[PDB]
Amino acid sequence: YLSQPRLTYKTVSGVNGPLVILDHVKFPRYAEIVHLTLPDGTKRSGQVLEVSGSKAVVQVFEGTSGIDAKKTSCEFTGDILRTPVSEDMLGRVFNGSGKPIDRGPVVLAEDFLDIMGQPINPQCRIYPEEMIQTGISAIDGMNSIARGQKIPIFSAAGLPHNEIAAQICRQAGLVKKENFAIVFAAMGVNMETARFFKSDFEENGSMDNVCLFLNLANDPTIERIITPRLALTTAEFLAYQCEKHVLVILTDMSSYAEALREVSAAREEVPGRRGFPGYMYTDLATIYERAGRVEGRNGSITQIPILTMPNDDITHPIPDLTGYITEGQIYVDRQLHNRQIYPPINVLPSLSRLMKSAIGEGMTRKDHADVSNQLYACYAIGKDVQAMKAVVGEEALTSDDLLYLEFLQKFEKNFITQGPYENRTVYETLDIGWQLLRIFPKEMLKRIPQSTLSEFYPR
Amino acid sequence: TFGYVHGVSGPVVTACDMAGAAMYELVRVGHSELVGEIIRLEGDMATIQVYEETSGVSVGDPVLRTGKPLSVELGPGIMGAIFDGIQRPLSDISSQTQSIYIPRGVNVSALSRDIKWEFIPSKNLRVGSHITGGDIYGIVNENSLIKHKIMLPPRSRGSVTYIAPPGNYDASDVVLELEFEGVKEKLSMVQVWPVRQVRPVTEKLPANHPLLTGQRVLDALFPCVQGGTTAIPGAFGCGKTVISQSLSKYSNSDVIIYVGCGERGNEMSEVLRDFPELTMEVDGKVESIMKRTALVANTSNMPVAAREASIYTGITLSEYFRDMGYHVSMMADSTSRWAEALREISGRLAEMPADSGYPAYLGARLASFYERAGRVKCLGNPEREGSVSIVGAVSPPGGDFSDPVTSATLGIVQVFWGLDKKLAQRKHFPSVNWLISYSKYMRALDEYYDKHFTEFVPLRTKAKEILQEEEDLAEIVQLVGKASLAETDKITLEVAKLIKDDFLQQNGYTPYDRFCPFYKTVGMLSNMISFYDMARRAVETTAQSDNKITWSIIREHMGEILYKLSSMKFKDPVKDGEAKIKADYAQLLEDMQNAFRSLE
Amino acid sequence: YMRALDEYYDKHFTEFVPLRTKAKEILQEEEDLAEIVQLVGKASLAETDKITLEVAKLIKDDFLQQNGYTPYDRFCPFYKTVGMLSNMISFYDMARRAVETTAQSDNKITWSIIREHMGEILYKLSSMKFKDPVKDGEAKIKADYAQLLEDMQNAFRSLE
Amino acid sequence: KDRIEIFPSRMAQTIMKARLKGAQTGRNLLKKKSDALTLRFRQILKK
Amino acid sequence: GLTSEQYHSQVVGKIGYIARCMQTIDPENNLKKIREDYQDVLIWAEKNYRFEEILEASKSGKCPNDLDALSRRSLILQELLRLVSSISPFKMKLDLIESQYEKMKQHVNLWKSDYHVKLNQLNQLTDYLKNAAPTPKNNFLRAMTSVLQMQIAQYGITEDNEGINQLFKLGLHLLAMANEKIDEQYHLFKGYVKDQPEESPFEGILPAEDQKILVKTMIDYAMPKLSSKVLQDKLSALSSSDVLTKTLLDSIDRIVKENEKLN
Amino acid sequence: FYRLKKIQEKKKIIKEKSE
Amino acid sequence: NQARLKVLRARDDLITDLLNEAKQRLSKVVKDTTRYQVLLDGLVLQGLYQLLEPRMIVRCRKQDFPLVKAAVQKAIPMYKIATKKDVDVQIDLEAYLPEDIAGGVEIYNGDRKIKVSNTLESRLDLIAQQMMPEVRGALFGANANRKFLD
Amino acid sequence: LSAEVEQATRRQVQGMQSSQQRNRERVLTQLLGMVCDVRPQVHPNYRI
Repeated sequence: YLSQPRLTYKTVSGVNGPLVILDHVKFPRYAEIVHLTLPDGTKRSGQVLEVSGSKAVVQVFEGTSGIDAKKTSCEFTGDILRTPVSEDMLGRVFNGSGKPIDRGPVVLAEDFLDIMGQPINPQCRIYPEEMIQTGISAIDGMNSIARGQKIPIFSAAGLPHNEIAAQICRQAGLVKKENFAIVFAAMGVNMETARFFKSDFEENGSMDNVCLFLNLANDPTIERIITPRLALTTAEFLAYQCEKHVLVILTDMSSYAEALREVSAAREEVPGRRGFPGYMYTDLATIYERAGRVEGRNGSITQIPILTMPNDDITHPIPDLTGYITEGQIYVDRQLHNRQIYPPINVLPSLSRLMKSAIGEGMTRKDHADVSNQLYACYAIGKDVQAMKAVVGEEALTSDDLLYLEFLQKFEKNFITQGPYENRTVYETLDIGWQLLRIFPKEMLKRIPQSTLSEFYPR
Repeated sequence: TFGYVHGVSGPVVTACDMAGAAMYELVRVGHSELVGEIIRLEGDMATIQVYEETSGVSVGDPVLRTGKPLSVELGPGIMGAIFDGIQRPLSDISSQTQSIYIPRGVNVSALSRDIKWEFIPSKNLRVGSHITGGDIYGIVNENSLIKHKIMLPPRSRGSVTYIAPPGNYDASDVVLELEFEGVKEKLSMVQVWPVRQVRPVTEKLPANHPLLTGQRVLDALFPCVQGGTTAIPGAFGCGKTVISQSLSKYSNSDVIIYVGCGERGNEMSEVLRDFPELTMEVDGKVESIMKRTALVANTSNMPVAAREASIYTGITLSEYFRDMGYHVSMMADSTSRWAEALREISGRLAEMPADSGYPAYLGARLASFYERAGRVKCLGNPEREGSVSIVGAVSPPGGDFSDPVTSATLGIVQVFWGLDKKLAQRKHFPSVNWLISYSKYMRALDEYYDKHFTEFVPLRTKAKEILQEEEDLAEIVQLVGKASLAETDKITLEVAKLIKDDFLQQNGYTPYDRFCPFYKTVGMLSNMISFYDMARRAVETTAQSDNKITWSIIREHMGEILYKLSSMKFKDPVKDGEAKIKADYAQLLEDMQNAFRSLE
Repeated sequence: YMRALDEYYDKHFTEFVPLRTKAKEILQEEEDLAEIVQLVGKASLAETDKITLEVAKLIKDDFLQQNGYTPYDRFCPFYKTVGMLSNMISFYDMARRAVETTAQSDNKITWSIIREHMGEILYKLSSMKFKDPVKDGEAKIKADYAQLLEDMQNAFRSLE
Repeated sequence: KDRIEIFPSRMAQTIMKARLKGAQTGRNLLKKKSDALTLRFRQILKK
Repeated sequence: GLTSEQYHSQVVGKIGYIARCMQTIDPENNLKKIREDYQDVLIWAEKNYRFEEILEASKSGKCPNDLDALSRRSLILQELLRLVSSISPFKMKLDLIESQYEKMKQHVNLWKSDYHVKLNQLNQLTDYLKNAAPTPKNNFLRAMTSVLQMQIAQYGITEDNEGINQLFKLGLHLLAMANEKIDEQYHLFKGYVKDQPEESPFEGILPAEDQKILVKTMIDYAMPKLSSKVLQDKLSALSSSDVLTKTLLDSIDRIVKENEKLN
Repeated sequence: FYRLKKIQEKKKIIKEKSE
Repeated sequence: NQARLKVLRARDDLITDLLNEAKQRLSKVVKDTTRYQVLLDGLVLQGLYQLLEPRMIVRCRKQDFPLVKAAVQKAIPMYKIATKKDVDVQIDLEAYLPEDIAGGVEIYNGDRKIKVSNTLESRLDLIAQQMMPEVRGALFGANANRKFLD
Repeated sequence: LSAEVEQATRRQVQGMQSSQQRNRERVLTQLLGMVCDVRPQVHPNYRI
């Protein structure tokens, strides 16, 4: 424990943007957390962005407005940012920096954990295996998520990716043929959406599982930087120490990338690709890779980063590097959204690399993989048949083409279209999938082995 | 000895009192001893790119000055070890720390200094005998499979003044001592070599021997050579695992070095879970391939310098085991991730962005890395010959081979095995597309084939031309249908199908053709091309008659022969010895000759 | 803000939300159909596709097109908006019902038949935008739109 | 000629990507039309 | 390829290695022809030159310093030394050693020669038998490999001897054959014994005790198939033999065959 | 990037000049 | 949710009560003249070691001025021995600490731009905030779910 | 069930109070003992 007193400095040498450059510091520590008092008594926090000789450039969380030399004091806490973590922060709402905003008390720490954490040892990580059911058919039955996968959601501005995130948070759980928790981190989320998240989780009665971190758009951006690290430190505590399967939903990683860009510019680093930091790949990897099962521990951390693809450009650095680091993608489509389908999750471009590890006998059911493959094949053929019908005319279509069109319509109306508060167990999702597959006769289901058709096709 | 931290900003630590520090040297910053690389010097002020997170490093913190650049630590204990890109022994860190994380600034020795090794010195060496860098002065029984030959470092030489007697020694024990110009050098069983420095060899000979894998498509149509350079697409359903497993289990490589170089977390977890469990039959016993394999495994959240140096650590370990006289096979899982790490390092250094953001030296770095592959007359007194075969895989964006990394790799490498997800979906395993693949070692292997497999070269040329003709006729089939094809074209199509489905297609799980010896492969291809040639001869020489033969006639008469051709796969190389398989294929050829003679 | 406004609409303009949903669907269907109409041709369109295209033209030109310089369209009260959209979507639903029901039947109905029969109904739907709230009070506008709905229903009953 | 001669810009890049996708969709639809016409053509030829 | 300092260090090391190889292959100075051929490089080992002095001589060109020629000559000596060592217990006549040295020197490229491959196979067998525990497969392999070493010493590897080729083929096949395939191993060994021209293939080659262990192994495999106690006692009596013979194996085979017929 | 790098270098030189 | 937050608030109020009792008990510890003298020596020397300036000014409660003086007299040599640095340490006789403070000192440099607050209030708060995990475990028992501490 | 929730909350509060009372004395003793135990020391990075 740090017994020595904290040193308070009035030696503010300069102020520049968000930075207070103090001088005559006794052995400045990089990344130190420092509490500074303004002339009028207003208290602010800051982080030592850079250290040099006896200087210390403190990036203030709030602005530097009102800060002045000769009267602003600055007490160096003598330690990096450490968050208090416990199981009691499950069912709490915290801001970006960890201060509760539910009118509850401050976290009574079970431990003080460094937010930056350490990289999980590759030799200690284990393949994710079993499934985490989100209650959404479009991803339970076609893009299922393994316990330990990192599968982002891709969307553009205006699509209901936040509504889908709230639905997953409210419905996520284990297949169930109290060791589950959710850590929701929201970054750069306007006040309306933050209130939506908070009130939704409180009202729907799932708050007992959810730890909610809200970083509003107008909250400091360095708080946005440290929000995902707080969320993932809590997730690591709950998963690898309390041994419960955690699901971390990190909303609008594009806003986090914007905050990263702002901090990089504050450091006076030259912009990288498309204006973003050159090391953004490492930072995104640091965030995402704090996930997965580990050896000798019964907990895990699944991740569902959510991205606002700028300009609907899949080549943008944020979605590009996220796809490079993560293990899948769930596409929220503007076309389905305009057609008023909810969730507007497109299943053709979406993918879940570790779906095979999350399905099968003893995990979901025997026929999950075959049903998913056949549903995807019939959906693709239905889109193709719609394109053909648009050229040849309805009459020219054969009976099989009509069957494929019917399956397409009923699949987008029954499988995809779900409704925000319709929680479907994966068995319900597969039952709907079989209802849709029974449009075709047994022979056209070429991707389902006869051993499975003979068992599940009837009725 | 000790410098001090004068400033810290991001990973960049400026350290004072470092007058004697050397460029690109390694240092241990902070009280936790974070690894860092000196990337600049100015008076006594050395600038250090710190590999690990620098949070908590404070001015005045000691900077220990390692007297070496980023250098891999070579010696017994490599085999079966799992290393980070920096030579951190993950499998030992996890055991000693009992934690799922890698502690910040861990300083665990790469090779255990406590484990004891059975060391047998060279019988000829004595006190006073002249010894030179690369000389093997002892052998260590590392495994029942790999005998680790302890050799003098390059740049070392002299006269032996003490050679240890056979016995149990650890990597810290002094096993040899030599003297040169009065200066005395004490050599233990572990040396150190800078990763970015090419290990010297007496000569770099041409590659003239196949790197057999057991996959018929790879061994026959697109052969690689011991000391070759290969590229493999990296995608989801491509099937690179088949190549990695075949090289790890069945290839003639004496050693395997698998470099993760920045894979996803669970993607690397799969490799670490699978590779230990793979087994190979040697001397009739099922050993574990980890007795002869090393894993430079690191995920995407590891220090960027670890990922960027993963390729160099892997190739330096591979060069070390080449110098011992073995044939090593290095496999970079995705050089694209290494190139991304290189671009990240460039951006961190604020260097000018070259083509599409990559550094100004990506091509040079890739070429100099792939130039380390090859077959060499190993340095040292005992006349040896080793090789390093690099099978580094690359990831083209969305299947486009035009990005800088893929373009440079394809320009540098000499083989491309072009795995395809399209063929994987069609259930054509191995998924080598056999149309975009290529191999530039055919002219190098002509001598070997003409010596051992005289007839293989014409068979391969004929098979490739058959496949090309089938590809060209696929369009004519669309334009005019199958009924409009000539009898020769029908023969070409129906033997191209035979080769696709019964020669190129191969199931790695079956006990009979998991590994296909080259004699079996050449026998099958010989029978297929013989059927093709005799059918073509019959069709051509009966075109002049009113009773003209047709492919339908031949099929109706010799369905049995076609079935036997399809079933040639099912010969077990183990139970059906080489003699039996060769005799059965010769009997099959005799039956085809009899049937064709009767029909013609 | 549509989700937050659901509470307001389901209490003041209960029928508006399905109208907005159908209008958005129709506009997206027209967007999907125009690419094909211009790439290949207009001959292969089904009757329902023709209804979608022509109703989308109606909505776009006379419900989503508002000249703000006129005395009648400077400000469109939301009762006017919802009434107009209700009429257009009612016409859409009923015409689609006609064409679909008479499909696979001897007395087939096509978009051309509907357009030729009730050019007056289409013209009145087009002129719905001209109602002036200042002089045509809310009651008058609502009564006129109800009369238009009645005429639509009568004309389709005669067609059926 | 080789290029459309639209000045390089992110707006121009988006426009060209949209135009490429539209051209590919039109090509696929015309290819389906050609497939239907060729199927009917060969049926009529056999007839 | 090699820097000048390292090239001359390699020259010195190769001279020293050739000297060591000569000392190991012919400690008694009996291979006069070979030592004459290597006189120019053995002169620097006869006298006690220090590494520095011989390195200076190599730099000056006084001593042989063509590293390619030194490599060729060192390999010619090293392959001969490997041949002599792989048959360590069975010494080879001086005439045979000199003739094979001449054959190796005449060869165009040793590292691709058939002699090199044969030595590699023999070294595979010898290395495996250097640590393998006593089992039926390992006893069979040791017997066959000892006979192979005797044949190599009495003929040499620089020819097409059918006996040596057969022993190589069978030894390698048995080595590659799985450990658990007891029947295949025993029948392979039986076929080799039946195909050896001599009636007692292992007489005088293996020690009498290893002979006894080999016959005991054959009897162990023969016994469990017997049913008649009289023929079982006959088999036990045969197990008392101190030498393996083709006729003894035939008698054991006949015993088991009459037991089969009696079944 | 070149312009910004040049500006950063000039700013560093000016800071040294002031110091 | 309100019930969960209410029980958490009760726990936090219990923690606050414990810390208030600790404050009120430190305010009684200060009344032990010998123990408070030792504590003041420790605090003054600790502030001196943290500051490490050539000139220092110790600010203390008026009633504590004698003890603090003694502490300074004891700290000046020890400091010189520990750091090898010549030091001057004055005691601010013009501006004392508020009389209601529990105790301790505040060490300023010569120019008063750097201060080290070694008051019993600040020291107690600093210690208790780091102790919070141990206090939680002791008062409310360990978490049965937490299996690993790392 | 709302009254049941309130009663559960009260039961939890009483349990917390009792568990506190049990170990409060030793917690306070240890806390004050380590508050009084000073152990002054210079910064480790200080060198002379």
